[PDB]
Amino acid sequence: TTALVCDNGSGLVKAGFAGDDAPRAVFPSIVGRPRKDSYVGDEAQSKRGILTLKYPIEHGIITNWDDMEKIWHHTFYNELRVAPEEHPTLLTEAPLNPKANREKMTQIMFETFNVPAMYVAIQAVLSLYASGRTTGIVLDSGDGVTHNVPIYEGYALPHAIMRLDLAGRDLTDYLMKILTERGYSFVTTAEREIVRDIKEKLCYVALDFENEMATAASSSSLEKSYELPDGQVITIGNERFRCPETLFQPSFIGMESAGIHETTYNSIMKCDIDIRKDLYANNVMSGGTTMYPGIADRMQKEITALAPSTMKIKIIAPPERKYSVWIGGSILASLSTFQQMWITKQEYDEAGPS
Amino acid sequence: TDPAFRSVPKGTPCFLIWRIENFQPVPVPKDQYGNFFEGDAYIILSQKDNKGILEQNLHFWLGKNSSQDEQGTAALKTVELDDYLGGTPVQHRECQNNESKLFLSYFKNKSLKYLQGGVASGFNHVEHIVRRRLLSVKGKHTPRMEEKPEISWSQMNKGDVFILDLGEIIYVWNGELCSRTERIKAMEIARGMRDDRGTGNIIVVEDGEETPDDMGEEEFEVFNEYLPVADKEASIKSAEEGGADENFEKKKVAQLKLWKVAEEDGNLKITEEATAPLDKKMLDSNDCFIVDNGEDGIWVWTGKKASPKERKESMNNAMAFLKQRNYSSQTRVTKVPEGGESSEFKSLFKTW
Ligand SMILES: Nc1ncnc2c1ncn2[C@@H]1O[C@H](COP(=O)(O)OP(=O)(O)OP(=O)(O)O)[C@@H](O)[C@H]1O
Ligand SMILES: [Ca+2]
Ligand SMILES: [Ca+2]
Ligand SMILES: [Ca+2]
Ligand SMILES: [Ca+2]
Ligand SMILES: [Ca+2]
Repeated sequence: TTALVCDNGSGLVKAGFAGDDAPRAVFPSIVGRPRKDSYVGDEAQSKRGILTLKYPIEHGIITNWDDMEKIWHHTFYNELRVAPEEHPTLLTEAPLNPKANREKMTQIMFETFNVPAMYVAIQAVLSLYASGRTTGIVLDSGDGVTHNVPIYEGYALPHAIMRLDLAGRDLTDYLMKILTERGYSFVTTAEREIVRDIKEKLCYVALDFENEMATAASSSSLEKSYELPDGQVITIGNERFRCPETLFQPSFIGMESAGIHETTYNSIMKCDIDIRKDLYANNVMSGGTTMYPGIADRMQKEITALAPSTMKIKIIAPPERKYSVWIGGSILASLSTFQQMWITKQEYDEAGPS
Repeated sequence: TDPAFRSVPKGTPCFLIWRIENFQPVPVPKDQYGNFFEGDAYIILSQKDNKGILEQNLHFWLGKNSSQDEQGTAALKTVELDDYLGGTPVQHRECQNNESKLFLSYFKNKSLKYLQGGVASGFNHVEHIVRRRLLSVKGKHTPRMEEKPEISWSQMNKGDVFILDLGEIIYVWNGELCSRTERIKAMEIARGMRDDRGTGNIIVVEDGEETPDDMGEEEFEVFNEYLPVADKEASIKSAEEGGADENFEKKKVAQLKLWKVAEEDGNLKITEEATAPLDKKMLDSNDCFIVDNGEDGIWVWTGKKASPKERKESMNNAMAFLKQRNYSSQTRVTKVPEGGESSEFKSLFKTW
């Protein structure tokens, strides 16, 4: 039997089969109900006008259990097209997910889809394994949440975990705003998807923000073109690096939190002194919001200025890191000990969700 | 517990080396210690009894060409072996040409050698290949769809409607002598495909109106890249050369046949349940059913309450049909879970 790996993200669902090197289903974590009682994923976005669209997962924590049922139903029966009662299923959970939340995932998975067995793994931990590591600090940034998870010998240190409510959906909103100030028109949710595409294709992180800001202010050498679905071409200037700069300067979006370089530093400082050298040398980045060109060299620069000079700072940016969590779960569910660590339907029916 | 870790002495000194092979730590022969393949990942456990205490060092060595699944398995298994021995071992990550002195101390006499190659990755490469196919919609009463063995004009005619399926972009090509029922049924087949995949734009193309003006500059490029307009007249067949719409539909209704795979008293039986018009209520959730559309697709409907022997033998006999009838490579067997029936599967049922 081959197992299923479903990485329930805040904005995207990454699902597939254990043993594969990449997910076969990447669709938005969207449920659309009309103003065919439900629409999930891309079809819900292709029919925005008829429906109201809601996020079942908020900041990594799943909040609408009824609409999330439709996500998992669409995942099994529409995307993968598999009988869930035939496949063990590995799910992912956000760092510091409440226990009662993990219990309700198990309940739905067993007495709604009748899976034979299941297991829940932490998203940041799976990314570290995917990079071939058991010790390190993971920076996981997606659509709704950004975390700093220091992990030592295969287990996260929960006392030093940082949570930043600044992520990709906030960055997409910021790009809509500054492009509207420029003179363009992007306010609707349908235009949110246009700007999200602009963000993923033309944005990057400047190694020196004020110098890059001075470059774009004196010439047009940094300006790029973007073709709208209409065919109109628009010009993107300093907005290309002002949008990702919010990660390092949260005050751009109106947030007095520390930057992702400081939260990474503050997380390491909350761990024992005799493991920080390994934590500095193993900064593993994960998620789509970490896919900006130049974010690795900027993180390398900003952390080197905060850390002691005798410490070696190393940032690891795997090429396929927007799927690190899923790839990490694919290896775990392919190990012949996934059978030993999972909970079977009979054990759950007997003992319970505990 | 992994059966390759059970023989690890939990109190006495030892020195063991495992090699990751297809998601599994395979123990290395003792005399081969030090021979490391660059394409593989290893796990090295050293236990010495230094002055009455057991110092346990747990290293996983990563070759410079090791695959991602082997590096993750080595990391995952190192934690598993760490917790099995109480958690007291100390984990070290060792990369090729950058190993620690403690790791190299184990092999000073044994001679450390880096070897080329290694065992194949256990990953299955997902290529994300889009299924591009030329579909044919022909019929009078209710047009039936057929996948052509190629994408060209020599596979088409001027009397039917054809669907150029390209995944995200779908072309519906109307022949100038095509029926009115073929024009609407092709849209249902196409709109059902777009709703099954959740996205996609459908383009309606008329015969002779394939001009970048009344079609689209970028729309024409994709159409011409797969269906060149210049090779049309020599290759496209006449509406008369295409057979009778009635004879085509009669052929497709006859090839439909519904099999039933049920357990009964523990002895599995595969009877012929029905033919002709097929209805949704024929499919019972307590059993498995094989929908035989012949060379145009074998569909295994799997009910929720079906037995494991029903599910296994239903796929086996559906696969057996393909090899026995020596169908072409394009004839596929598709497991259809109850509640995950696609529009193409429902098209085989007249009432639903
Ligand atoms: N090339 C890119 N450049 C910048 N951002 C990108 C790129 N590709 C994807 N993203 C962003 O990554 C986000 C989704 O990534 P991911 O699937 O890791 O997040 P998620 O798991 O849905 O969210 P969370 O991590 O909060 O659960 C989207 O907001 C998208 O805008
Ligand atoms: Ca995530
Ligand atoms: Ca190998
Ligand atoms: Ca340990
Ligand atoms: Ca016809
Ligand atoms: Ca039965």
